[PDB]
Amino acid sequence: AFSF
Amino acid sequence: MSTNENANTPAARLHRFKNKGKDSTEMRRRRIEVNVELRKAKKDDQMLKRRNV
Amino acid sequence: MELITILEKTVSPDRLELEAAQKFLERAAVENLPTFLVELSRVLANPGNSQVARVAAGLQIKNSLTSKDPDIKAQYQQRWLAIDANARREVKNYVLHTLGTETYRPSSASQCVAGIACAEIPVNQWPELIPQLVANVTNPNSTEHMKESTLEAIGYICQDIDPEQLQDKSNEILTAIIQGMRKEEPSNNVKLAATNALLNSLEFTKANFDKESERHFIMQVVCEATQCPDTRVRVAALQNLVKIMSLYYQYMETYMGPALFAITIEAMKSDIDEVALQGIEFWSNVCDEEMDLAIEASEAAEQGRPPEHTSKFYAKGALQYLVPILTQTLTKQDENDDDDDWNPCKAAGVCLMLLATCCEDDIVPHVLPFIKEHIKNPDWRYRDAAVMAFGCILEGPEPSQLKPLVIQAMPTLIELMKDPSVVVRDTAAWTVGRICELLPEAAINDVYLAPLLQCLIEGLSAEPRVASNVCWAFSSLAEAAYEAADVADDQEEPATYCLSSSFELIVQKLLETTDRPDGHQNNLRSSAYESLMEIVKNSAKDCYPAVQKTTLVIMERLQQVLQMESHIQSTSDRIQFNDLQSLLCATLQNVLRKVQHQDALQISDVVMASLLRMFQSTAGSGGVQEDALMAVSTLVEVLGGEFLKYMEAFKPFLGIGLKNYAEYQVCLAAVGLVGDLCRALQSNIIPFCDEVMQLLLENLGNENVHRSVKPQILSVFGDIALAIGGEFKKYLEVVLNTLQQASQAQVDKSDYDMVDYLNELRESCLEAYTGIVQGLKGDQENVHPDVMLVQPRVEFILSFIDHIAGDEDHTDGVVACAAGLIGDLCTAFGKDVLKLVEARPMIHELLTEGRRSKTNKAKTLARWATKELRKLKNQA
Amino acid sequence: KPAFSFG
Repeated sequence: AFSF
Repeated sequence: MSTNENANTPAARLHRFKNKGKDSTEMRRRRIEVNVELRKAKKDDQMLKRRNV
Repeated sequence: MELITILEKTVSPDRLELEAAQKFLERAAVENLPTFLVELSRVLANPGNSQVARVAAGLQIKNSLTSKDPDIKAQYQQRWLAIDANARREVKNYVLHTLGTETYRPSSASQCVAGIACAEIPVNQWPELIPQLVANVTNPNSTEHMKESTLEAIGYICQDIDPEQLQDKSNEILTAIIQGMRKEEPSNNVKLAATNALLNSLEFTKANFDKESERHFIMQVVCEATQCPDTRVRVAALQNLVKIMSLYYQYMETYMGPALFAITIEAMKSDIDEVALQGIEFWSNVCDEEMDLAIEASEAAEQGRPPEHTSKFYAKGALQYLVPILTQTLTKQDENDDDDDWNPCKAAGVCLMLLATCCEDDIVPHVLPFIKEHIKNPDWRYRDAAVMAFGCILEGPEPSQLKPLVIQAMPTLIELMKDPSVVVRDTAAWTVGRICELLPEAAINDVYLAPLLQCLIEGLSAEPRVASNVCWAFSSLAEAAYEAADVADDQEEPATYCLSSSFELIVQKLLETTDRPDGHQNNLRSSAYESLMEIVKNSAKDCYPAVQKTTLVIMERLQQVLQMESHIQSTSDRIQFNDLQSLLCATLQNVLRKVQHQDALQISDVVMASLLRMFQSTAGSGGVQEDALMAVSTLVEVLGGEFLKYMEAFKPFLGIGLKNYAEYQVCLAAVGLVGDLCRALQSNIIPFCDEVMQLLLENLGNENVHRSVKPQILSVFGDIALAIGGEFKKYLEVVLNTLQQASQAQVDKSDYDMVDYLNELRESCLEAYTGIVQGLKGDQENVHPDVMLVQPRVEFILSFIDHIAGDEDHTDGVVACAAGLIGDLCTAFGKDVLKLVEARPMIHELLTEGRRSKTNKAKTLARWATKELRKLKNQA
Repeated sequence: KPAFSFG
């Protein structure tokens, strides 16, 4: 996952 | 396959702008390679006169 | 005396104290180097001393550990490693203690740490250093100066080590850097130091960047420093976002969509220069990578295989957002500016050109309304931007649907080349030159051809920034007209083309443009000379008396320059003088290639006298020697067998061109001249060849000359064998032994930079064998008995061609030359070759691989060789 | 907290  | 040239980008990309990338050294090496290729073609033409294919 | 006062005297403005203190410091470094280093470490580690003395102390350590010359750097690291381990431990302790013991922000201790670590991390003599740096960064108990200096030391280290050593320790310094780069650190100097450190610590982080959960964290933490209010942090974060895109394509699918697109677009629209520049450079790199992937996707599809890596088409999908920004950026130009100054307006043009060559036919419906609405606009920035945006899109799409645009765009550009503003004139000249280069038949069209020539002849007299752009348009136009007539005019050379009515005065204006006093600006003299060469080379048969006039003028100038050499005084005089001589020599070559032989006989003695005098009087300088040798080679080629009247005066200069092996390009030109010379003079080269073969064998004997000289000498041995014939038997055994030794050499398969050299040397050896066989064979209808001096070597030659036949990787010239050697061996001897060629099957594989190949000479020579072989086999 | 490390 990637949460910028 | 291989990797292209990189260098520092304010000098690297600047030779793609207008006619900046045509200094005397680049024109000289182009004059080297065409001069080599015509000699190569001359030898290739001159050889087949002996063998008659 | 304490060294602190000596350093304070060294900083002082008076040289009467400075030179004495400097010589005392040098004598302290010479008298006992480690004691001096220990005392300077003691000075540096003390918080009570003045900061100027501490920085001046650290300067000597930084100078001692590192240098810019690499061999000096190597022996400096070696002289560090020669010191006893306890004293090295003392200075290691003091320099590592110094971090955090300074209130100023630039510090010498980080670079001292970097030099110390660079001297001995490949030998593992300091294991504590990386845990100490990681512990200093990771400790929650404040001290911002220590944290900043440690992160700067890590960033200093990561750019100086060979990366193969830091691949061992890449798990801990990444932890330190990403701890330092996080969002919760209050000091922006710490964030800036960690952001500048990650840009270096990136090439050896491949195993970390391959794992999914680590690269997610790295991308998330880099995507937070682009939103920092400091702006230096913004620049430093975008600067390695670009590098991550450059190095790790095909990982970027997760991030490019819901993150990097918005960041890069919003960076492009900024009003700060260094922040918009990186947003341009990111998409420029994307346009490079997506073109290389398409090249390989075509190459693998020709062989029917799927390619290794597929493309994702980001640039083609981002066009409608990129183009309205890129067009608008072109107007941001100052009323006074410099040519060499890189700026966002200058970057947007190169990005638009790359986008045109990448996306091809789809770019025009997004660009064309801008040019259409801003070609007529009473403001020079928008008109200049419209002309530049029209000129960028030429190389991309299909010419068959691109020529109707420029057909009706020509009368606007004819008017726009005579504008009040200089900048619009320069851009108009550039777009006219690209029109001639890329779409040549749309310019030759005679509706606008005479006003176009009038505009270019008028514009040859203007400002130096636009005359140089006019000259390349002239150079392209000459080739366009010559090729258009050469299609029509049958067999040899065109008799009359489009520019033959105007060749006179065009040539005269170029000869005027050469002698401008302001010719040093914007490559004016050199571009005029290149245009003159290109126009003289592509002339018709109608234009010959003008070529006679130019030959007279060029030889007059060349005679003038030989008297000018004593008036040289400064370095810039030599820099301009060598350029003038090189351009004159190349123009003389292009003149000699075109003139008729009956007129070429008349200028030959003064040409060779001037070339000999410029070879004698000039003190080397390489380039004029190369150009003199190549000019003599073209003179030999055009003069033929009549050259031998000049030979005995030329022989010592040929010898000193061969004997001087310090520069390899002059001796490469010399051996090419030897090949041309024997090929021209045929059987008359007998009394001159003993010194030539002796010098060639001596050049083969030396082991420190460049590797590229070695293939040419074997080929010119084949050429002198073909020229001499029956008198080669006195050199035959020696050259056969050297050919055996050359063929018995091999090199590793691991690098294509060695495999290409191996292929080149193999081609040279095969050419030499064909040369000696055809030379000893003779010119008569029956083979001479002197071929039987080669007959023990035929099994060796067949084993050698079997050995190259066994390999799986070939340049096509290798099989093309090998088929010719097989044909020569078939013609050379009787039926005894059959029981040797029947034993090896890979040559019979190669004689089919040559015919199935696409390169034509391999097909023809393999067909001839297999015809001779089948003729020999059927005669049972 | 340092929270993350590479290994």
